[PDB]
Amino acid sequence: GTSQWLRKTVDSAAVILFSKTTCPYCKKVKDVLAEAKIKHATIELDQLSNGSAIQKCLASFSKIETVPQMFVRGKFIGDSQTVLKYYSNDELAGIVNESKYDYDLIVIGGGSGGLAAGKEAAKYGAKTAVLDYVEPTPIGTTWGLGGTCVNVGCIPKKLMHQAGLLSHALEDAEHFGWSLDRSKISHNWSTMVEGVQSHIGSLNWGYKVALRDNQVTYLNAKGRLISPHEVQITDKNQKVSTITGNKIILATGERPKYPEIPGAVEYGITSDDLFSLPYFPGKTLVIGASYVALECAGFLASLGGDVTVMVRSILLRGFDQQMAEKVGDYMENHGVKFAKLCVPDEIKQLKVVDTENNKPGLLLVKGHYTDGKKFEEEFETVIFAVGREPQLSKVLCETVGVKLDKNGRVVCTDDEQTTVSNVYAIGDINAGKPQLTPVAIQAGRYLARRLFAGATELTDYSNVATTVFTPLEYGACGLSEEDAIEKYGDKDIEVYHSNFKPLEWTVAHREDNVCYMKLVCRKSDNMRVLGLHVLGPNAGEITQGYAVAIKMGATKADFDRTIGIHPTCSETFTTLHVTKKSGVSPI
Amino acid sequence: GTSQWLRKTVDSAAVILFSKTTCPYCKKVKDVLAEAKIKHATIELDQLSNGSAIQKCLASFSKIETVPQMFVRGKFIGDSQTVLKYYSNDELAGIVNESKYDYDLIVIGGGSGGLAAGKEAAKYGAKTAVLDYVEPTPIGTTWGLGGTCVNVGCIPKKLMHQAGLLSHALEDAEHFGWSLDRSKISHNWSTMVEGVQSHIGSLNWGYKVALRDNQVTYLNAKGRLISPHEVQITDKNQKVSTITGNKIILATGERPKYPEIPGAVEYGITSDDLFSLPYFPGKTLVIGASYVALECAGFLASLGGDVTVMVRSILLRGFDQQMAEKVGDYMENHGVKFAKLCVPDEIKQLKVVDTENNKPGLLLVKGHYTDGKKFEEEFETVIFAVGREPQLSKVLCETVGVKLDKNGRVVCTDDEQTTVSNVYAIGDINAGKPQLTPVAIQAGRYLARRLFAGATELTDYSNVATTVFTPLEYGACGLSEEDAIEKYGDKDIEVYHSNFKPLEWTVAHREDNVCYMKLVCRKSDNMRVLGLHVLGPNAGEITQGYAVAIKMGATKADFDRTIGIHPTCSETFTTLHVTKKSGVSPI
Ligand SMILES: Cc1cc2nc3c(=O)[nH]c(=O)nc-3n(C[C@H](O)[C@H](O)[C@H](O)COP(=O)(O)OP(=O)(O)OC[C@H]3O[C@@H](n4cnc5c(N)ncnc54)[C@H](O)[C@@H]3O)c2cc1C
Ligand SMILES: Cc1cc2nc3c(=O)[nH]c(=O)nc-3n(C[C@H](O)[C@H](O)[C@H](O)COP(=O)(O)OP(=O)(O)OC[C@H]3O[C@@H](n4cnc5c(N)ncnc54)[C@H](O)[C@@H]3O)c2cc1C
Ligand SMILES: O=S(=O)(O)C[C@H](O)CN1CCN(CCO)CC1
Ligand SMILES: O=S(=O)(O)C[C@H](O)CN1CCN(CCO)CC1
Ligand SMILES: O=C(O)c1ccc2cccnc2n1
Ligand SMILES: O=C(O)c1ccc2cccnc2n1
Ligand code: NA
Ligand code: NA
Repeated sequence: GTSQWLRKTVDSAAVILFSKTTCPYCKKVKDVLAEAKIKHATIELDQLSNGSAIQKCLASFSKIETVPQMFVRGKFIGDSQTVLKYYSNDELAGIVNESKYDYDLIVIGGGSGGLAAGKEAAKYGAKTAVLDYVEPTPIGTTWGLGGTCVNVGCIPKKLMHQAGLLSHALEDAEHFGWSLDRSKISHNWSTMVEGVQSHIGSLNWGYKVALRDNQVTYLNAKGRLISPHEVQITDKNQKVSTITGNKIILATGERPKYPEIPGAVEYGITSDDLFSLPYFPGKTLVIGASYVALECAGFLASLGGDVTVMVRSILLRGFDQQMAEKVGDYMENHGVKFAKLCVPDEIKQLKVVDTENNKPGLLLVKGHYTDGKKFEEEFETVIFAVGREPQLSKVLCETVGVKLDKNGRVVCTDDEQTTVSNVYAIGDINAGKPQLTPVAIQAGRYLARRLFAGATELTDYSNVATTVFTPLEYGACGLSEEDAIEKYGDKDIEVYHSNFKPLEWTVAHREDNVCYMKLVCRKSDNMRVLGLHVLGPNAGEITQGYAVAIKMGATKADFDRTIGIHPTCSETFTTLHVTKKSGVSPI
Repeated sequence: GTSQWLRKTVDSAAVILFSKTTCPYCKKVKDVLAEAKIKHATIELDQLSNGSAIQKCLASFSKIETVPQMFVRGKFIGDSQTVLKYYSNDELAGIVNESKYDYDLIVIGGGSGGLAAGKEAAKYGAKTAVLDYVEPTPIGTTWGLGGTCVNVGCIPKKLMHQAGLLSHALEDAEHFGWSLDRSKISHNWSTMVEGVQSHIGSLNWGYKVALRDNQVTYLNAKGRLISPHEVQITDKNQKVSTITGNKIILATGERPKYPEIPGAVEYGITSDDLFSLPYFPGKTLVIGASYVALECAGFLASLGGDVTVMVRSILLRGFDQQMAEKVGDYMENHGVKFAKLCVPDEIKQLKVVDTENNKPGLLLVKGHYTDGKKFEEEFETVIFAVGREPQLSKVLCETVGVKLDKNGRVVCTDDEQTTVSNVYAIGDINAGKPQLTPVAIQAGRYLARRLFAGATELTDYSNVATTVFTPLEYGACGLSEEDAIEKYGDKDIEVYHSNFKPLEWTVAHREDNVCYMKLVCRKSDNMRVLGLHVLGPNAGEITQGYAVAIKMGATKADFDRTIGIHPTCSETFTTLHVTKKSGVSPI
C-alpha cells in the first residue's frame, strides 16, 4: 500500500520535493529553493527501503518517473527545467504561494502542542497560523503565549517546587558546615513570583519570536471552527473575521474545574491564579488530591505556609496507591495537614483581598467529614485543584462534526485525526491520552511531519513516564502494581523493591527508609518490567532514562546486568533483590 | 558441556542442595537445614532449561538420579534419608563443617569488592574470612572497615561535593525569595569533616555488624598469599599466623601515587588524607588532572578555598575530551585556577602543620611551565592526585604464580580467575577493568555466586556508566566521541548534541548554553547509541537509567520515541535533533 501513502503525502504537503541523495539535477532544485528561501519537505527515495516503488507510483501524479519532482499542495510543479524556469521567470514565488485557503495549517491553541505542531509545520513549507487566547479566570488572571505548562503549569510549578526544596537545602547546609541559622531565614513570596513571572515573561516573548522567525502568523484571538476549513477569530477589539485553512489542529487544552458550591468561583482560586498571585496565600486550604493539589500544597508548606489538603476519597487517583500513600505520608510528616474524607459545602468571605498591602483576604470554609463531624475552619486562601476540563463548546459548533467523548474531549484515531478528516486534535483535549507537555509536543511535531513531510511515525502514548513534583518527588513509568496485578493476576506479577537513603540525607540527618523504589515485573514474560516507581529526590532525572529501556522491553535481568553509578539514588535499580511475595523487609 | 558445569559447581560449592520446586522429599531436607540454620545454595532443576541432563549427570557424583541430593565441598552427603539421619543422630553439623581448609573463602581486602564477595559467599554456606588492613599514609592517616570508597573515596567525596553544591544553593535561595545574604555566610571545614567522618564511622560499624551477622570472620590483619591455599596474616600485635582457604579472592584495591620529587611524601597529602583532614586545606595546589584532582579541587573551591590545579598535559585523560574541556572551563569560570602545562620540581616546607589551632602549614612549590617560565608559588596544602597503583608485592610472593600485568594488576580471565586456579581477583587490582565501586561489588557478588551456588552469569564490564562529580557533574556511558570515531571512522559516526539550561538556573540567573549533552551514534548500525555524555546537575541520576537502554542496544530512534518527563534536564535526550556534521548551533 505504498500507493496510499503517496496519495496522502502529495495531497496534504504544502511544498515537497522528491529527490535522491547523490543526484545532480535534484541538487540544482534544492540550491534554487534555498536561495529563494522556499521551505519544503524533502523525501530521499535513495534512502527509503521502498523508494523504487514510490518513484514509479509517483508517475500517477506527475506523469513522470524521474527525480527531482516538486509538488505544491497536491499539485505537480515540474522537473528541474520547469522549476528553474518558474524561478528565472520570477514566477516561482507565486507558484508555491497558490492555495485555496489562507493557510495550510491553522493551529487553534498556542500551548505546548499547538506551538510545537505549528513550528514544525512551517519547517516544511506549511503556511501556518497559530491562534492563542487566554480567557481570564474569574478574578481576572491572564497571561501571554505558551500554554498551560509555560504560564500556569510545569514551569512555575517546578520553580516554586524548587524554591520549596531550598528550604531543606538551607536546613542541610548547617550540617554540611555552612554558618547559617535556618530559624532566622524567611521567604518572601512576592520576590519569588516576580522571578518566576520574569522567566515566564521571557518564554512568552521567546515563543512570539520563534513564530515570527519561522514565518508563522501569530494571532492573539479566540478561534472558532465553524466549518471544516473555516476558523472564525475574535480579536482583542471584539472584531470578528474568518480565516481558511487546509489542515486544522485543535490544541486548546483545558482549564481548572470549580466545584459547584457557593463562594468557590467568587472567593477561591485555582492553579491558574496561584503562580502569579501578588500576595502570599497564607493559611491555605487546597481542595483536591491529585498531582496539582499535592504539588501546590507541598511548596506552599515548604515556603512557610500553614497548608491543609482536603481529600474526598484518596490521594492520586489512578496512580500506584502505595506510592501515593508514601507521598502523602511524607507531606503529612513535613507540615501539610490532611483533612481526610471531607467535602466542602460553602465558602463564606470574611475579608476582601487587600489590594493595598498585597495581603490575602480571609475565608470561612464550611464542610463535613464523612463521619458526620462538621468541618468549619478559617483560611486566607482556598485553592481548588479538583480536576481540569476541556472548553470545546467555545471552540467548536457541533455543526462541524468533531466527535467528543462524554468528557468533552475530542475522539481521535491513533494519528490524532478527528471525525472530520482535515481536523486533528493534540494535547490535553485528545481523549484518553496522558495530559503532559512532552506528549503534546511529540504528538504535535510528529503530526506536523506526517501532514507536510510524508512521515509515517505515529506518537507512542504507551508507558509514558511521569514525575509528581511533590516535596518528595515520585517518578513512575508503566503500570501501577495494582494495575499489573489486575491485568495479569497476582501470581504472574513479581515486585522487587527497596528502601534507600540519599547519601545527602546522611549528614543532613533526614529519614531512613522513607525513599523507596520498586520494579513491577511479569513472571511469565521473562520478568518484563511492567512498571517502575521511585519516591526520592530528583525522581524526574532518575526515571527518564529508564523510560527508554522500558519502551525497549527491558526485563529485570536487563537492570541487574547494568552496573550502577555510585553514589546515586538511581543506582538502587541495578541491585534490586528483595521481592514482595517473600515478605522480606525492603529496609 | 553441562557435564563440566556440574563438575565445577559440585567441587567448589561449600554446601549445595539439588532439588525441584514442587518436591515432597526435597522440602523435607530444606526444613531440616533451616531449623539447624545451615546455609546452602539450592539449584532447582525444575526451573532449569537443561535440568533433565543435570539430574542424570548428577549420578556421576552421587551414584543416584533422584532429588534431593546434598553435597558438601565436592562430596555427596546423601538423599533425604541419609540427611534426616545425620541430623537425628546430631552429626549433621559436623558433616557440613568438614573441610581440608579453615575456610571455603578467604577474601584479602575489606573494601567494595571484598566485602560484597564475602557477604554473598556466606549466603550460600561458604565458611568465609574477610581480611582488611589499612596501611597508614605517610602522615599517619588510617581508617576502619569498608575500603577506598567508604572511607576516602565515593562517600566522603560526594558528601564534600554536596557541601560544595550548597554554596550555589545558598546563592540561589535569594533569587527564589529566601532572605539570606550569601556574602555573610562562611563554611567551617571541621564541622563538615566531623559529619562526614561520623557517617563513615557508622559505615565502618555497619560492615563489621553485617559480617558478624552473616557468620563471616572479620580479621583486621594484613593478609599475604604464600601458597595457593595458605594466607599469612599479621595482626595488630605483629603476631604472624597462617590460615588456609579453598578459594581465595584478592581484593586489595590501590592507593594514591606520589610523584618522585623532594618534599612530596613529607609535606604534601593525597585523597587518603583529605577527607579526614583536621584543618581546612586553605590555599591549595592540586597536582593532577583526572577525576580525583578535579573533584577535590571543585569542592575545595566551592567551600571558599583558593584552589589551583596543576595540569601536566590534559584534563581527564581517557575521557571524552570535549566534555573534559567543558568540565574544566566551568571550574575555571567558578574559581579554580589552572596552571596549564606545568610539572612540579620540589616542595619546600615553610610552616609545620599547626596541630594546636588545627591550621595548615605552608609550602613553597617550585615548578616550571613548559614554555620555560618558572613556577614558584606558596600553598598551604599540596594534594597529589596523579593516579593510583596496586600494592600487590605486599600481598603476594611471586612464588605463588599470580601473573601481574606491567602495571602490577592481576591478569584475570573473564570470570576473574587468576593464573592460580583457586585464586581470583576483583576490583581495582583486576587488570583492565573500570575502577569503580559498583563494578567491584558486582564482580564480587557474581563471582561468589559462581563458586558456591553454581551460577554462570559473568560480570559485564562493557559500557559501564560513570559520573565525574566535579562542580558541574559529567555523566557518561559508552565511548567518547574520539574513540567511536577512531573505532569506526568519522564517516560512520553521527553525533547528536544540544546545550540545555536547568529550569532551576533561570530564576537563579546561572549560565545559558553551559550544560550540554550528546549522543554518539553509529550510522551503519541503525544509529546505535555508542556513547552518551551529559554535563549538568545530577548527571549521575540522569545517566544511570540510560545505561540500561545502552546495554540493551538502544538506538537514536529508541530515544526519540520515548517521551520526555517535563521539566527535567534528562528529557533533553528524548528530543535531540542537531547533529555535528551539520554545523548547526547546539544552543
Ligand atoms: C498546575 C499544572 C501543573 C502541570 N505540571 C506538568 C509537569 O510538571 N509535566 C508535564 O508534562 N505536564 C504538566 N502539566 C500539564 C501540561 O501543562 C499540559 O499537558 C500541557 O500544557 C498541554 O498542552 P496543550 O497544547 O495540549 O494545552 P495548553 O498548554 O493548555 O494550550 C492551549 C492554548 O490554547 C488556548 N485556547 C483555548 N481555547 C482557545 C480558543 N478558542 N482559541 C484560541 N486559543 C484557545 C488556551 O488558553 C491555551 O493558551 C501541568 C498542568 C497544570 C494545570
Ligand atoms: C577519591 C576517590 C574517589 C572515588 N569516587 C568514586 C565514585 O564516585 N564512584 C565509583 O564507582 N568509584 C569511586 N572511586 C573508586 C572506588 O573507591 C574503588 O573502585 C573501589 O573502592 C574499589 O573496591 P576494591 O575492593 O577493589 O578496593 P578497596 O575499596 O580499596 O578495598 C581494598 C581493601 O583491602 C585493603 N588491603 C590492601 N592490602 C591488603 C592486605 N595485604 N591485606 C588486607 N587488606 C589489604 C585495603 O587497605 C582496603 O581496605 C573513588 C576512589 C578514590 C581514591
Ligand atoms: O501506557 S499506559 O496507558 O499504561 C501509561 C501512559 O503511557 C502514561 N500514563 C501516565 C500516568 N497516568 C496516570 C498515573 O499513573 C496514566 C497515563
Ligand atoms: O565498554 S568500555 O570499555 O568501552 C567502558 C567501560 O565499560 C567503563 N569505562 C568507564 C570510563 N573509563 C574511562 C573514561 O571514559 C573507561 C572504562
Ligand atoms: O493524564 C495523565 O495520566 C497524567 C497527566 C498529568 C500527570 C502529571 C503528573 C503525574 N501523572 C500525570 N498523569
Ligand atoms: O577505570 C576507569 O576507567 C575509571 C575509574 C574511575 C572513574 C571515576 C569517574 C569517572 N570515570 C572513571 N573511570
Ligand atoms: Na491544558
Ligand atoms: Na582501591
